[PDB]
Amino acid sequence: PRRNIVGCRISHGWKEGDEPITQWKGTVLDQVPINPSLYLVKYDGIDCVYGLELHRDERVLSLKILSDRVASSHISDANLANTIIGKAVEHMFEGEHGSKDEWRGMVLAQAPIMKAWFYITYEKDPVLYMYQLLDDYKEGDLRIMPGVVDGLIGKHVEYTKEDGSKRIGMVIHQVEAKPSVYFIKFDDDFHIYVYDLVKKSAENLYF
Amino acid sequence: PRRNIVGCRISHGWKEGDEPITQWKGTVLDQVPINPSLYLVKYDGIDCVYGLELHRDERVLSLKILSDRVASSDANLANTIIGKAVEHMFEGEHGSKDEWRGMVLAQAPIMKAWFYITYEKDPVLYMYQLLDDYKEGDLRIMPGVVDGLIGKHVEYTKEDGSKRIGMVIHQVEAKPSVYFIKFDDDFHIYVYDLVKKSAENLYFQ
Amino acid sequence: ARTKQTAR
Amino acid sequence: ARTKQTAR
Repeated sequence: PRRNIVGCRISHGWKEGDEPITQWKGTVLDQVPINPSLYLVKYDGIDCVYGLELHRDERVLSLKILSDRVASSHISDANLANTIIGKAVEHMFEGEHGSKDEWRGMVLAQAPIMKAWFYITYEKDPVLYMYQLLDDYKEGDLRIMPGVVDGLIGKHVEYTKEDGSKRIGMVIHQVEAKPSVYFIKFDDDFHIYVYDLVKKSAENLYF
Repeated sequence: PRRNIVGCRISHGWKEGDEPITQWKGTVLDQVPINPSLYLVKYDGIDCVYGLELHRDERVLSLKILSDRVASSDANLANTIIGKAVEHMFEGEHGSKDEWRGMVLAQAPIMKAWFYITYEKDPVLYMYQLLDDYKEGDLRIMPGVVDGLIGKHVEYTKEDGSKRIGMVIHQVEAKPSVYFIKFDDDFHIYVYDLVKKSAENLYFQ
Repeated sequence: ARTKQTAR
Repeated sequence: ARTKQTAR
């Protein structure tokens, strides 16, 4: 057997290519039921969710369970959370050259474990991010804007590259609040990709 | 599939043994990811959740979709009972108390005003609109996680001596030591808290 | 309050 | 508002 790490704080070194070798800290959100070697992790200070085979990936150095802080959190106002979950939004970020940019996105769910945080993805950056979005909302930085397939979990998928060959992956989750939206893990990357099968931006997905 | 059924209303005949065929109607709650032949169903007027392989099970006759899936409620109140030990009041003879100790597990899928709940003396999966019980005073709130368990085969030794065989199909988010097990010989969803002594007889493979 | 159900 | 992170 092995110890559970879901819901735990973790730390490990990270050695990739010739990149500087660093020590990472984060929180394990999820052990993917359909592929239990795969864990979803929220790393401290890093916005995008990571999907890593934490016990198999050679880049992971000496995985440790931490006890530095409570891992979990909960939502202040669940009713308020329910008004943004499942909604298309404009999510404001600071612009590169001043002002703020409206990033079009979709609030997907409250995250597991870190329940004060929300899963969100973006039209221009369709991977999985996590923020404490009720903070954005209170500050005026989150504005609400005024293809379901059964049995997809675990299905292999390929995506057409501009280079011409196929990007290979697996469907790992279906979003409850918007069941035409799925999470995909591709073999070549740690991001969790989010696709809405009702959208033309998904026509490129082959099952 | 040509037509989805998760989240849909369905009807089908039920033919078990040599009883007269009866008609059942319900709502399909979930298709189990780790075993997508298995569906969880809430039947009209029936408290316990059914786990049925709706396409494979020979007892399921003339399965029909009555209506397709549609779009989706004090969530703050819901969150105060989810994951809590409770005393759930039912009525016995002539309105007498029939109080059951249990655990509120989750809001149900699809039927969001409904809650998953199980009981210490009857550890199978039930569904009720528990905020109604709560508001009426009939739900009192009271004062072991395993890596990679979903999909594992499970057995225990029955009194008869033989093995009862099933599979772990779900983990409860609000209480992650709590799992759903489907046994081959029955339609109930069994709910086990692996922290409890009542779970120590389970063997996983 | 509700009443516990028997099998059908 | 938040600052967008560089890719690491």
